[PDB]
Amino acid sequence: AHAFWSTQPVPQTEDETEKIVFAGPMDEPKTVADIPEEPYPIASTFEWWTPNMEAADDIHAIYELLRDNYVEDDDSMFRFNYSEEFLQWALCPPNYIPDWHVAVRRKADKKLLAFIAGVPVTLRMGTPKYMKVKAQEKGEGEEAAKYDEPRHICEINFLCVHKQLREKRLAPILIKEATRRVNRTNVWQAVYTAGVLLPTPYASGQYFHRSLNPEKLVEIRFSGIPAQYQKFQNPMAMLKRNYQLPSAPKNSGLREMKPSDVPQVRRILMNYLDSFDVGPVFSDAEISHYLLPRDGVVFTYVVENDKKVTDFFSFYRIPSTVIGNSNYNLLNAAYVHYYAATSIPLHQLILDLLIVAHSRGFDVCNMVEILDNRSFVEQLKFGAGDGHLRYYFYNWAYPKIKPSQVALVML
Ligand SMILES: CCCCCCCCCCCCCC(=O)SCCNC(=O)CCNC(=O)[C@H](O)C(C)(C)COP(=O)(O)OP(=O)(O)OC[C@H]1O[C@@H](n2cnc3c(N)ncnc32)[C@H](O)[C@@H]1OP(=O)(O)O
Ligand SMILES: CN1CCC(CCCCc2ccc(S(=O)(=O)Nc3c(N4CCCC4)ccc4ncccc34)cc2)CC1
Repeated sequence: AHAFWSTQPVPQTEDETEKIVFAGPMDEPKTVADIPEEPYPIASTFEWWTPNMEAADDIHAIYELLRDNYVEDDDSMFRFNYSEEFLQWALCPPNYIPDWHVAVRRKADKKLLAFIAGVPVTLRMGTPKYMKVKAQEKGEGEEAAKYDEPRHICEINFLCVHKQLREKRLAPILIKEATRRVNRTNVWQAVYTAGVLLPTPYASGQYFHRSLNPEKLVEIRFSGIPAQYQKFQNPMAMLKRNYQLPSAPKNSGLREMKPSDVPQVRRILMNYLDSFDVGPVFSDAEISHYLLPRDGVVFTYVVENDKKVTDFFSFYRIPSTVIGNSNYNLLNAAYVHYYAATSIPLHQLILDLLIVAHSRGFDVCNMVEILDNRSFVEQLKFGAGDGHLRYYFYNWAYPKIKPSQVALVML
């Protein structure tokens, strides 16, 4: 039983999803005027709050809530510690809607107790290529293609209820109130990811990580150990030797991205992302926002040959609190973001990402097996983690697809 999810416009079982052939809406069509004007009722001790993401103190409140109460892994070894600067970046992209950031505070003392964030995204989410094929053989092309145009929808992230308030059914109210504010803007679909299984993903992929600072990494789980390394003499030396990387990028032509690279980066990224079934469409302002280097937050490099950008990669920083281990309390992780390769194999481009991250002091590089991320796992010594990222739509029927048909990176 899902007392909440059974009431929502999502496919209810894997079986139902396995039946889906064309992209399209689940719900009755509705209009903005059908949607309540007033926020969803909540207990009189609580209030709704729309944080001002331009206010340092509002970003700090969100930061603290997530630092202490956001996502942990299954064994509670790590909890994400998104930084304030990271939050301001992720929550405030071009044309963001301040009303879509939704918080619940205790009225008496203004303690933040819960948060959910929506940002706008323009997403391709029409019927996948493999079904557009079944549709032709069968004579139904126009129907299969009806929703091919990129849609301006909502991307949901940072859902978080304070640990003191867990299992009190607060998450459904947050989700209902966000849905109301997005629908009041004449938006009827959302996309979201989670590490938990809910009804019902259209895709799921494993996490993969690449050790950059193995001495620290093995210590968090906790020398001896790894099992396979004990079996010889200088095991720490063998671990360091296995994961060592060059001090400097190998690709001549590599350099940090600059504002004048925006058009070229936009073009080579959009030609690449277009090949996938689900993927975002970015304007120049969105490329500038999500890809231009920002200290501590997002790191982007291009390969430039004869003043032409031919390849690029990006990664962003999310440190995690290390939970029990006393010595090291933060793990500095670099996450593979968007990239495009036209002049060199993908593994050669991403080796430079690992070199740069390592040189900048990151301990590990992490990613999900979306995009073409599988194509460099073995050669660059990534290993599968224990997590799986599931992709979801709200109010959108969508066939099941492989994660290598997904091009949307969620922060
Ligand atoms: C058109 C616009 C639409 C916009 C909205 C689109 C939908 C957006 C949907 C949100 C996408 C978020 C994307 C991310 O940010 S995924 C990251 C989510 N955050 C965390 O994991 C942080 C740590 N955990 C918590 O803060 C809480 O445990 C949360 C908040 C997750 C649950 O709070 P709590 O543990 O106190 O439980 P409750 O008693 O209040 O509520 C229980 C109900 O909640 C359902 N539940 C549990 N986990 C999730 C989850 N990750 N997504 C959606 N639903 C979830 C659960 O199945 C149950 O429903 P049902 O089984 O009874 O039916
Ligand atoms: C948009 N948005 C929504 C929330 C979604 C939930 C997170 C998915 C769960 C989820 C994410 C990732 C993993 S993991 O297998 O990579 N383990 C973790 C690692 N590594 C493990 C060993 C090397 C470093 C390092 C740091 C971590 N920090 C926190 C949690 C796990 C972490 C395991 C589980 C993530 C993305």
